Amino acid sequence: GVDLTGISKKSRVIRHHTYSTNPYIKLLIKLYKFLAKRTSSGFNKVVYQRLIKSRSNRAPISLSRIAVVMKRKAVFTAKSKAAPIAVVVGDVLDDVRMARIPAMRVCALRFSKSARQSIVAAGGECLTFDQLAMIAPTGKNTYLLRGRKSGRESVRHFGASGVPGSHSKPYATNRGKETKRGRRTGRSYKRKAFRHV
Amino acid sequence: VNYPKKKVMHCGDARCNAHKSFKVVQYKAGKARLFARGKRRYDRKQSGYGGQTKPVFHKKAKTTKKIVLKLQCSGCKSIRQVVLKRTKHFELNDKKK
Amino acid sequence: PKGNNAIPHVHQKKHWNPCSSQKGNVKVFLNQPAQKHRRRRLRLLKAKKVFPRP
Amino acid sequence: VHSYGYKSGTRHLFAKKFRKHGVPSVSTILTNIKVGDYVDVVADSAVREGMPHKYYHGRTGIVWNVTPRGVGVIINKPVRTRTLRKRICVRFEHVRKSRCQEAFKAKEHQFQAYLAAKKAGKALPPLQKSSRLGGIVRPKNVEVLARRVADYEAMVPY
Amino acid sequence: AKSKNHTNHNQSSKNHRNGIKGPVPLHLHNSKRGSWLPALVNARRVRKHNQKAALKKRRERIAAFAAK
RNA sequence: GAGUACGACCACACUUGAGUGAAAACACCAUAUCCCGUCCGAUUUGUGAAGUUAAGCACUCACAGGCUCAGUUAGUACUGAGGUCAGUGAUGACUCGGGAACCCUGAGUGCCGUACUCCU
RNA sequence: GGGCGGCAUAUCUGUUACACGACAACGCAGGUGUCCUAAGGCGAGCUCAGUGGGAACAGAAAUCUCACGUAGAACACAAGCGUAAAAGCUUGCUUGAUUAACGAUUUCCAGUACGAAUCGAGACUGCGAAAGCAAGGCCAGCGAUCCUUUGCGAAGAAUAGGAAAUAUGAACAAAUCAUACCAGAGGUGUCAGAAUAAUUACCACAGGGAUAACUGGCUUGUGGCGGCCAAGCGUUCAUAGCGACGUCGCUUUUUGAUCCUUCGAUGUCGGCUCUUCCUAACCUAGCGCCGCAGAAGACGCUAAGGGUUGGAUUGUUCACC
RNA sequence: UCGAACCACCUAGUAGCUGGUUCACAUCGAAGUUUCCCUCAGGAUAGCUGGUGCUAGUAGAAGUAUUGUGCGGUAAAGCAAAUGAUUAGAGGUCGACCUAUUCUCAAACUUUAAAUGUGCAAACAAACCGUGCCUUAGCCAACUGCAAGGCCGGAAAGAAAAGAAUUAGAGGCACCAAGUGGGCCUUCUUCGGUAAGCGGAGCAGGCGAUGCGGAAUGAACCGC
RNA sequence: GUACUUCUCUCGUACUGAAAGGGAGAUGCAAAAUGCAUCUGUGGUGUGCACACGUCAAAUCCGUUUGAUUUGCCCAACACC
Ligand SMILES: C#CCOc1ccc(C[C@H]2NC[C@H](O)[C@H]2OC(C)=O)cc1
Ligand SMILES: [K+]
Ligand SMILES: [K+]
Ligand SMILES: [K+]
Ligand SMILES: [Mg+2]
Ligand SMILES: [Mg+2]
Ligand SMILES: [Mg+2]
Ligand SMILES: [Mg+2]
Ligand SMILES: [Mg+2]
Ligand SMILES: [Mg+2]
Ligand SMILES: [Mg+2]
Ligand SMILES: [Mg+2]
Ligand SMILES: [Mg+2]
Ligand SMILES: [Mg+2]
Ligand SMILES: [Mg+2]
Ligand SMILES: [Mg+2]
Ligand SMILES: [Mg+2]
Ligand SMILES: [Mg+2]
Ligand SMILES: [Mg+2]
Ligand SMILES: [Mg+2]
Ligand SMILES: [Mg+2]
Ligand SMILES: [Mg+2]
Ligand SMILES: [Mg+2]
Ligand SMILES: [Mg+2]
Ligand SMILES: [Mg+2]
Ligand SMILES: [Mg+2]
Ligand SMILES: [Mg+2]
Ligand SMILES: [Mg+2]
Ligand SMILES: [Mg+2]
Ligand SMILES: [Mg+2]
Ligand SMILES: [Mg+2]
Ligand SMILES: [Mg+2]
Ligand SMILES: [Mg+2]
Ligand SMILES: [Mg+2]
Ligand SMILES: [Mg+2]
Ligand SMILES: [Mg+2]
Ligand SMILES: [Mg+2]
Ligand SMILES: [Mg+2]
Ligand SMILES: [Mg+2]
Ligand SMILES: [Mg+2]
Ligand SMILES: [Mg+2]
Ligand SMILES: [Mg+2]
Ligand SMILES: [Mg+2]
Ligand SMILES: [Mg+2]
Ligand SMILES: [Mg+2]
Ligand SMILES: [Mg+2]
Ligand SMILES: [Mg+2]
Ligand SMILES: [Mg+2]
Ligand SMILES: [Mg+2]
Ligand SMILES: [Mg+2]
Ligand SMILES: [Mg+2]
Ligand SMILES: [Mg+2]
Ligand SMILES: [Mg+2]
Ligand SMILES: [Mg+2]
Ligand SMILES: [Mg+2]
Ligand code: NA
Ligand SMILES: [Zn+2]
Repeated sequence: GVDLTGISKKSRVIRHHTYSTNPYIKLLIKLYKFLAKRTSSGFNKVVYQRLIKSRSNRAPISLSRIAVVMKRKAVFTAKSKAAPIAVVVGDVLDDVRMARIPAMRVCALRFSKSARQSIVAAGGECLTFDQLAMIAPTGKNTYLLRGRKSGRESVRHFGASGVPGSHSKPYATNRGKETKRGRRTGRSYKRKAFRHV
Repeated sequence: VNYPKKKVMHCGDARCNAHKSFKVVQYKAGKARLFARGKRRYDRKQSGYGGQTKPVFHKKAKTTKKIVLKLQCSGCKSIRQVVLKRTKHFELNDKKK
Repeated sequence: PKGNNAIPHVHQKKHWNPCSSQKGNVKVFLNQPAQKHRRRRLRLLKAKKVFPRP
Repeated sequence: VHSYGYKSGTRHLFAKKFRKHGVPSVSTILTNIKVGDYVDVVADSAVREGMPHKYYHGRTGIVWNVTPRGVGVIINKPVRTRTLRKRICVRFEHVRKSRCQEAFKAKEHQFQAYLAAKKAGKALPPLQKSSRLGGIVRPKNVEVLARRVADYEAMVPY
Repeated sequence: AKSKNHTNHNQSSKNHRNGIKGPVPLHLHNSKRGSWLPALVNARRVRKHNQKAALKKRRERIAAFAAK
């Protein structure tokens, strides 16, 4: 025998196939699996990994977020160079809080109907991942983007709300209930809002 | 325990903001009202058949009570309550030993 | 163990379930399509009787 | 029987050394403690104000807070499967400046001095040679190592 | 019927299976909350000015890049 | 080579006897109207300068007691790891490592700062 | 086992505890539910316990005086630690034992409360010439929800709820009344907190060999049986016979200790009957030795082949005749 | 059928207790411990375990060393050192009392004091250098001095040489949950007990959950 | 069953307070007890995929790839404000 204590703890949960039943997702995975192994680009490898990911791990992105980070890169970019193609492995959703956006080329798995209308009306173009593979096979001049997930309600519930320093929402259908003892100093004690780590 | 009849302490009222002489009086609980909300609920619960509807405490263990003092500022007439440690014999004595 | 869950208030502590010893207290809607057809049939029958009144 | 109070089992821990009793000296009072310093948390039994708990006695940590009479020290403490960074509040008399980085600080300063000397035509000190190498040995005196009869009679008392 | 009162047997083995994790580094979770207030208040004034300096500095860099 | 004031470390600086002490200090010392405090100008406080190194103080001495650093005690006591080692056992030795303490004995008997002053 | 007892039920000191921390027992030795307007705070002076010398009545011990005195005293109460121009004693003035914007932390620990602490920021102060020192007496001395009860939201200003006027009783106003928000107090000692007397042999159920009573098993304190040494006893003479003070064993025919097996069951004492086995040998076969004349006996060795009774009383085993 | 008859019903009454619980292979794989509970045959709660992953694949690594730098009062030793215990002479009618030492000791005694341990550090968000620059209602009588947050530069055996580390050395972050919460045996340490295949602990291995090869035979011994 | 419809209802886009009741952008200029101006914009800082500029090392079938690193922007996240 060989002493291999805790060797199984070194292994990691790595998925190679997708759980998706979408045939067009499988076509994209087939296309970008080929590109991630026959090209040297790091963009194709990252895109291929994100196509295998679950829906929860492909958070959607707002149109205002794309335009903001595009402007942060538009400055400090030479006028000779064209703007990169924004690529997100996920959904692009419209944002009613920002009406005036520049013309951008956006590639995404799915566009909401309003988001596609807003991109086109600004002079931009909504791209498709098989179109991207033909104009940027190695991902040259692209802006890979991810949607936000820290604001999800599931994340806001994670952890115990009764321990000091915690601010997670409890699981409760009634908002008025679960507010008296343990939440106010007058009723026995209050859960401490801050704790040094 | 012997306690002075007058105490000079800080009066936090906006018209004093200084150390003033306070008259010392032991706190005594007031009478239970008949029309306090909990009393009204208790009387409604106790009516009719069913006997004693609430617990009645019996296993007394303490032999003392915490001492509470009502201190009244001479000028503002406001009252402040302070808590002393438990004692078996609390006495207000101006005569220093 | 229990874990972090909502405190349940599902009620259902009465004799609602029909079984032996309990008639139950339930109401299903398996007759909903048939009653919907009947109501439309009755409305069309009534219009013929009161014709030409609205 | 046995109890677990704040100062339980500290009969020898919180005691002065023999003939070394007394309150802290002036040099302790004049010592400057800054945020980010390394300090050893050694309780002074003659100052029964702001003493650390007996666990933190003999632990070295990093100062995170300085207050008119007190020092905030972050101390690692293993609990079950992890180590927590515990912040303790003590008076200044219970902390000593730690020399735990003295060898590392000297190593850095030697490198700077060597670099400056090498930069501008100075003679570097000669490199020390290993003592484990071979060589010829000329013995001035040679003695016989043996067990004698006298050795056996010398270990018998009475 | 009496049972065992207490033992620490197997506990160190359990605590080392997923190992005893090291402490968080000093540069993380270095909150100043609860520290000496007079120094905390003064540090906030400097940090507020530093943010204003950072905002202005990016404005100069953007103009300088557009200058060429 | 010394003194004074403030000191750092806090006996190699302490304790007991004995001797010596330039200068300038320090100190004993004189006194009680005022400031002040006491049973008592003893201590303390004020005002002084006639006297004295007699004490304090500083040095030096002692096969001095302590204390400090070494050596011995001693690779001893103890101890981490090992044996299908010895022994009925009590226990012990062995192998790879670590390693004391008192007694006893040798040497030593403060040191380092800031300011002012004497020697000058 | 349970019961009775006690409390190891909440909690403090020393030790067990194996020189970080942590560690059990109905382990060991002791504590806690209080006490204190000072026994809290501060400043200043002083030095304690004990000795030795001396002083009318005065002595072992009354008070006065001089030396010595590292704490050998004291600091409410257990213990440890700490402390000498103090942390002890005396004294003078005091209320830092108040308030303290939900600051942070430690101990227990799930890194939750509670109780105790620690480091702070603000107000008003007490002492001090001042640096400073104090928000109790360092470390044990205490309490959730609901309910009850108390304090705080003074008066006067605002053309409009504002930077600053507590709120509600939901059609609207006034005055009561009742609520609400914040901080305490009345208590749970089974001390993270039900409101609780017996009996059952007339008894019942679910279970437990997690747990007693009976057989076995481990142990052998106790019981029983023996050795070794040799003070004495034996007129004399330690050892014919035996053997104090000690010490080393064996046995499982006594009791105790334990709780491994059995609680969906291993039929409980005694006797009767019948067989077999052991030897630490009563008789029977040999043989030594003697305080061995004989007779009768004592002690010892080899040997379990053979034998080891009839009755009164008692259920008895034992016991006694 | 009687210390509360019989018949039907509520009633499939409740049971922390006893019994049962139906196919295969594969990848992983425990716990009998903590805290709270009218809690002790049971639960919650951490820990151990699986699944799902997330994140820039050597990153904030380590049940191990070395070198520096801290902590300690057990083994030992000592009583000719404090606190307790204690035998005997000697030196200053009998003794007492002093002075010196001497026979023997301590879980709740110690001057001293290990071995084994235990905390921290050993250059990539860091540290070092330029009285370089900005800011502050911070400190100081002020200041170019200290404190703090930054900015701009410089240098960086990326850590030499002296025995001068090594790694089957991808670090961090989550989510959802199961069983378990009767243990037992050995090595050293160790408490009660005359002792026990007895009761109770510390460290670490092991059985439980595991066979195989050996000690004839044996859950735990030896080897593996 | 399938096809069709809803000025509704519900869960969210806003949360706080016991309630009366209030109710969240950035930058600049400035300090008005409701201050002004502008609207293509991550509030700031540290660590941070890809991508873009380079710059080294190794290997190349000489086309490149495969590691490291500088600078810019940094997505998602984490930590201080
Ligand atoms: C009263 C009394 C003491 O005497 C006894 C006598 C018999 C028993 C029965 C047990 N003997 C072994 C098994 O455990 C049980 O067997 C059975 C058939 O139940 C218990 C105690
Ligand atoms: K208001
Ligand atoms: K049975
Ligand atoms: K015979
Ligand atoms: Mg959100
Ligand atoms: Mg679990
Ligand atoms: Mg559980
Ligand atoms: Mg859940
Ligand atoms: Mg029926
Ligand atoms: Mg100890
Ligand atoms: Mg100690
Ligand atoms: Mg047992
Ligand atoms: Mg148990
Ligand atoms: Mg003189
Ligand atoms: Mg003289
Ligand atoms: Mg230890
Ligand atoms: Mg310990
Ligand atoms: Mg006093
Ligand atoms: Mg004093
Ligand atoms: Mg508390
Ligand atoms: Mg207390
Ligand atoms: Mg105090
Ligand atoms: Mg006091
Ligand atoms: Mg106290
Ligand atoms: Mg105090
Ligand atoms: Mg209590
Ligand atoms: Mg309890
Ligand atoms: Mg009868
Ligand atoms: Mg059974
Ligand atoms: Mg049993
Ligand atoms: Mg039997
Ligand atoms: Mg026996
Ligand atoms: Mg027996
Ligand atoms: Mg039994
Ligand atoms: Mg039977
Ligand atoms: Mg059976
Ligand atoms: Mg039978
Ligand atoms: Mg025989
Ligand atoms: Mg025979
Ligand atoms: Mg026979
Ligand atoms: Mg009948
Ligand atoms: Mg149960
Ligand atoms: Mg079963
Ligand atoms: Mg496996
Ligand atoms: Mg039990
Ligand atoms: Mg069970
Ligand atoms: Mg069971
Ligand atoms: Mg010993
Ligand atoms: Mg010794
Ligand atoms: Mg002694
Ligand atoms: Mg000891
Ligand atoms: Mg490696
Ligand atoms: Mg058990
Ligand atoms: Mg919301
Ligand atoms: Mg509202
Ligand atoms: Na089992
Ligand atoms: Zn007043």
